[PDB]
Amino acid sequence: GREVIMLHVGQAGIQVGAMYWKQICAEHNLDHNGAPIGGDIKGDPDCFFMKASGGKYVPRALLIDLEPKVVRQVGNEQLPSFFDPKNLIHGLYGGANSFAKGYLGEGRDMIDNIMEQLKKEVAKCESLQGFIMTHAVGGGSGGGLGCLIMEKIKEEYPKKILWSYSILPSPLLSDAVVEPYNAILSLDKMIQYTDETVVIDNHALFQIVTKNMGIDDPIYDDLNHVISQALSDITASLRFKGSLNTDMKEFLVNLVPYPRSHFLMASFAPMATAEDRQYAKLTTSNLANALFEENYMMAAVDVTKGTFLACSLLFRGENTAQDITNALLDIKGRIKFSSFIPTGIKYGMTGTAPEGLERSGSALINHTGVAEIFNRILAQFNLMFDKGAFLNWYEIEGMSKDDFAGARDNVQKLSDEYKRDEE
Amino acid sequence: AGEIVCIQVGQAGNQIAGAFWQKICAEHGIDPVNGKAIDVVGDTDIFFNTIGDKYIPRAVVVDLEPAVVENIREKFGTLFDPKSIVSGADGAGNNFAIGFNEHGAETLEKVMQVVEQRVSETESIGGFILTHSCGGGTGSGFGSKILKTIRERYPKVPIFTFSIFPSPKISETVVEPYNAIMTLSNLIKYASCSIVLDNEALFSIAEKKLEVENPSLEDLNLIIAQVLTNVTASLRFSGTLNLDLGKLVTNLVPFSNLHFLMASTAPLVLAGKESYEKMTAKELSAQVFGDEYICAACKPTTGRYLAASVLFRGAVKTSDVNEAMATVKEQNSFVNWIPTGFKISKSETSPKDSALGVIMLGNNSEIVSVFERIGANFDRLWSRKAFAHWFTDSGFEEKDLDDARALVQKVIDDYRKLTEDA
Ligand SMILES: Nc1nc2c(ncn2[C@@H]2O[C@H](COP(=O)(O)OP(=O)(O)OP(=O)(O)O)[C@@H](O)[C@H]2O)c(=O)[nH]1
Ligand SMILES: Nc1nc2c(ncn2[C@@H]2O[C@H](COP(=O)(O)OP(=O)(O)OP(=O)(O)O)[C@@H](O)[C@H]2O)c(=O)[nH]1
Repeated sequence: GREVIMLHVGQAGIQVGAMYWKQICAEHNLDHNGAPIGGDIKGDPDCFFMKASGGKYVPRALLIDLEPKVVRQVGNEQLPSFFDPKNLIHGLYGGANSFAKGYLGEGRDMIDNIMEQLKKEVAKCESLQGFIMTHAVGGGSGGGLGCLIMEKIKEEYPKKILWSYSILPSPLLSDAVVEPYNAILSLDKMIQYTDETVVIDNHALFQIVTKNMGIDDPIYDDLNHVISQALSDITASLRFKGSLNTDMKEFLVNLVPYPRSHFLMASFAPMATAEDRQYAKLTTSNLANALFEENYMMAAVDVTKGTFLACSLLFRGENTAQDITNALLDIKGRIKFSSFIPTGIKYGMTGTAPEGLERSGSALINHTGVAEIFNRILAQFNLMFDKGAFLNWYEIEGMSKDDFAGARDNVQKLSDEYKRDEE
Repeated sequence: AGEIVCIQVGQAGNQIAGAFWQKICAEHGIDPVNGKAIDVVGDTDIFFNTIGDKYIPRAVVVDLEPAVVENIREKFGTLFDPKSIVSGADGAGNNFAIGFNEHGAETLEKVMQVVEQRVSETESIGGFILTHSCGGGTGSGFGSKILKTIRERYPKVPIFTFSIFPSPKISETVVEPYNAIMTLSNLIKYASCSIVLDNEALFSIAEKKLEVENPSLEDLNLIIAQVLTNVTASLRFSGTLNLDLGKLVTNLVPFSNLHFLMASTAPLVLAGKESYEKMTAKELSAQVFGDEYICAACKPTTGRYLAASVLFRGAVKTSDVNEAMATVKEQNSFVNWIPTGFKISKSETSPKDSALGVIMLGNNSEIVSVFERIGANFDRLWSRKAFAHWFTDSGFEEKDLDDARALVQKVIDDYRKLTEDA
């Protein structure tokens, strides 16, 4: 099998997913509505879709939310009839920017239907490789159900690999004053339960849309174009035959040198185009360089200053192996790698391309600068927690100060662990 | 899916809500009264039920007044469904305690049956909105037993209230303090949030900016209606931030017991439509955050904000908004360094009668000056007669007023402390 099941939780999770699924469909030449096959199917659709006897390919995905709106509009209007209608799951009341509801309040009841329906979905796989969850970190259902679901997955499926792809609370575009509280609670849960996770910061994403794409006044819908394309390259290696990353099991060997230091930053390039110029800079070396520059990094961290713990560059399309190899000579030595990790830059290439681009690529970077992101969130957490602001919106559902303190300390230890590798 | 049941209590509740309902009908393309679907837009379902070829305001109408509120029968007619209008055997005076005595239970249950129906027809309750005056036998005398009973039966459902405080003028019944403080007690104790609208502010705005020679009660109601309509708009027309009623409560109230909010709106336009309404984002922001337009009469330019949010309604340039809001942040300041304390959102639907409008809500510690005035009425009454002398038979016992003032003082004192500590 080597099948993968995707969970999308909360609004941001579901909308980013909806875009992912439109794009993955295009890559396989499978039609958006009704999931038909345009005669000639490309790649290996089995990684993400189930094959009906009527020829319909059904995306293996669950859209989950506490608020019965986003689930309804994607499953019935944006991609009508694409998703399996029994894998659309929703509650009746939303949370309200409160981790506590999604994790301990409404959501703790709903979790029995979530897990039963997942059980029905994994049971359809010839052999399941893992789960990939897409969610907002600092929201209500995103954070809360996301973390509840993750805990239950690890307990129920201990030997499958659990990845999460998640969106961090930049103060620049926020729907919640308490977002940092939800973030540190969610990050705590992830440290204890995921096997690998990719961190996208809306702050960075905003910078990219604003300056690389030339789009004034970014709205969430633009930020999600960048996300969707990046996410599409990350899982591309599981969709097309290729080298380097070819299985979730390899991802956990190459990109996570320590069981507790699995937070990855990601880059993606070319960021589609300016609608002028060219669709892509074709010089192999410009693409290779781009993946290590600050303008293509969705973390808002200059990776120049810090230590790389792992790096994996997946190239797609027309790039020649020898040119990439030559391009890497001017990258190693601009950047430093950990003395305790013999691994250098791993790279390879899958001979397909996103629709419309000659060549493109992405990179998963495990790097000490991730700590800066955690440290910004923790600083906000500390100013608010220390005066007791908004704690009543959590205690009212059962989450006392002791859990907040626990989460704070575990996230701080994570940050300290990464800081040591800078020496 | 997050729908809102609206409760209107007492004379003030009904006149104000009436104005609200007409305006909200206009914005969503529903003809008032003959609620036909004249190109209906927006998330209509939050405030109107839909039967088919009809749109019914999801409202509960409450009046202890004897007989019926023909004031609705004649002024709105088919706008409101008659099964939702509740009254009892007789009325009440200007005394809170009458709303709370003489078998008021008959109407409290009838009101609750109606509430149960507006709740049960709804897939999911996203909250209640309750509009009422604080100065009389029904507005608060009955309105506060409603507020209490609602939280008893729907404990997790947020109640957002709008309430009118009487003019400091003593032209009204002089038992007002006894009402006002018992009213605050229950608002502090049970509401999730409340907007404090002070008739003094509405009045001085009407005199100074809307050019009204001698503002009548019916003119003040329009300022209120414009504030209610615009404040509620973020819940009806989706914009750049995904806000709803529960989320507004969370973003503006960091502590229990400090949930009294100020409100301000601009341009403020009365039905006469005397002037052409076009402003830049910069002019509009400077006015909404000035003292001139604050409906609580509190001068929140000299104190400090604890949390706040601004919605722009209409087509406004993002560049201009950010410069305008930068100017604001330098003109005033915010408490405990809540790093996320100030939010800006936009939504494209133009509020009618204006090119661009702005709503500002805030939790600001100068709001206690309203509470200082109410307390002052008590301190004068009790320094002269510390006996609750209007309550010697069917009124409240001193212990009830003990409770009420204790709670009010905690509100005043906690605001003061938090501001000074930052
Ligand atoms: N990149 C991106 N970020 C988003 C998007 N939507 C929301 N965010 C961010 O996510 C935070 C909360 O996101 P939500 O998706 O609303 O979380 P939620 O679970 O739906 O929150 P609830 O509605 O209370 O359950 C926001 O404050 C933003 O920081 C989106 O579409 N794209
Ligand atoms: N801003 C505003 N103030 C109002 C309005 N209606 C009444 N008031 C003031 O509010 C107080 C009366 O409040 P209510 O509780 O509604 O009076 P009531 O209890 O209904 O009085 P009765 O009809 O005699 O039973 C007085 O001080 C009025 O000045 C209104 O629509 N808007």
